[PDB]
Amino acid sequence: MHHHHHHASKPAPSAEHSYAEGEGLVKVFDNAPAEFTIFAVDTKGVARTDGGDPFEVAINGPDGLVVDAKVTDNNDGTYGVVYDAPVEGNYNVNVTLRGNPIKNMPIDVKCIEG
Repeated sequence: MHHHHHHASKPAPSAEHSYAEGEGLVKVFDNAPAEFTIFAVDTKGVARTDGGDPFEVAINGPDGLVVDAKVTDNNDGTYGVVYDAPVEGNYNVNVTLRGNPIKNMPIDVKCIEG
């Protein structure tokens, strides 16, 4: 298994070295919850070799719709995220890594009340 906890220390994810992808960064709905994936590297260019780094996918919708998209480790150097949209409108997404910011953010994603 490539992703494994060998030892009691961990390298850190980085701004050049974490990037995310899928349906939950294109289109999101009411009764269809949406999903996408965090693709993390510390620095060593190969995927992250062990899990449970801390992340945040904190998002604003129109006015009062302050949301965070829930993160779960896949155990392979990636993370599934999920979130859902009450509204015809737009979500505004910011990701963060041990509560420290990164490149290419915030970004935007169409919400529809399906």
